[PDB]
Amino acid sequence: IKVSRRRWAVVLVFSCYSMCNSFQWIQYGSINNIFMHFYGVSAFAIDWLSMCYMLTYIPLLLPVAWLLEKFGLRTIALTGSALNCLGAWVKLGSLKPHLFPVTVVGQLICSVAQVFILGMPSRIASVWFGANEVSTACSVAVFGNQLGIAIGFLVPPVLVPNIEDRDELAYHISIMFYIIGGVATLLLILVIIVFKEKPKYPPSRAQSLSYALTASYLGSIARLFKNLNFVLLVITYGLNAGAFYALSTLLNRMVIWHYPGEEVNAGRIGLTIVIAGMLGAVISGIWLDRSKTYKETTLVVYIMTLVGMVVYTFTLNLGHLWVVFITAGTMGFFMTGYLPLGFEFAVELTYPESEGISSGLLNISAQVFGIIFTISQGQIIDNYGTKPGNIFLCVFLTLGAALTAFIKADLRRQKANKETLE
Ligand SMILES: C[N+](C)(C)CCO
Repeated sequence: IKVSRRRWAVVLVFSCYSMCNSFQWIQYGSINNIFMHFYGVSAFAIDWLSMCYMLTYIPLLLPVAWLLEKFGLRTIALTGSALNCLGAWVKLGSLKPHLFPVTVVGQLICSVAQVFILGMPSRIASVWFGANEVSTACSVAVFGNQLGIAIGFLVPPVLVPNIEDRDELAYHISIMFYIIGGVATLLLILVIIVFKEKPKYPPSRAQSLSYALTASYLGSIARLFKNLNFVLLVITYGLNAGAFYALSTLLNRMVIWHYPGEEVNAGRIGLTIVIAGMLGAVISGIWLDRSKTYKETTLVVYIMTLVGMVVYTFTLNLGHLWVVFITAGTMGFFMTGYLPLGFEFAVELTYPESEGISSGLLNISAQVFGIIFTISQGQIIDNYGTKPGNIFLCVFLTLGAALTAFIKADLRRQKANKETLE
């Protein structure tokens, strides 16, 4: 058993094109106010580009899990990157006001690329890393996806100003499409040369035993719903992660609703939410490494998310840009930091079930509730304004906060750990 230098190269290249793919998810959402003008469509149409990532994940996750089990790690890496690259190049042919379905086709291809991407941050961690480095590698791969949202918020409004000239607008969006298409192609070329089917030597004793050994997905998902505590977590995780998806997808229509212009700052706020959550996730992760208070920390963070969501809901109105930056970062510290926290707490209640099944069902719950939230809050924003849409998120987070309080600390991994110790 030996570890290899290439393990980091695989992580960064995956994290780079996972960042690239998550760039394309919010690519339209981060500059939603302008893509409305370019294609001449209503708001609900553009969020579907971010929502088609969410709608496609639900039915195709199980077939993609089947593909990974047969064709291995590398083919999913190539297929995810190639579809991300192909979807990026397709968007070049959509640079006209009358070619909106073309970018939908391209975004669907990128959305079909996501199921090959979000499923294997933890999968790469087990294949390439030793036991102590799995949690470090898994975080970096996941934070790469989050960094894509942050970079996908900051960059697109810098490249594309708000201009009503259709032809100059087509010119700037082309540059973003060219860079993202160029970056995806470069990453695809990198994926071809650095990704390998298997390491040279097994990286850990756990991985070596897996290779030496070598239940089903249908059986695992069936037994998981027996655990009431896990069922409660899935509903609450979807209530929180789905709220973040709706908040980030609709962030343009609310920040620019009260602040005309300020597309570049609205991207920074989106970056601030994601970046603060990245800092908040690390703090919570290290805190759990010493305290192991998985239930108490999760409930406090969920409550702090509710207070963070409530405070941002009522501070968005006064019109002070800096206070919106502070509370969005304060909310993101807990709301975005909960996203990796929920996966860690899910393994607590589901050990020894594999992380893939637990993360996948939480991912489905995030997609399902995100779509419900995005559609509903989108209709609430149009019909009743931005604050009721945010309060609508607060109500479900209040329900999520109350529901998490009834979750019992059935930390079966902790029981298993102390059983091995004694
Ligand atoms: C998971 N993302 C936020 C990257 C897209 C929605 O599924």
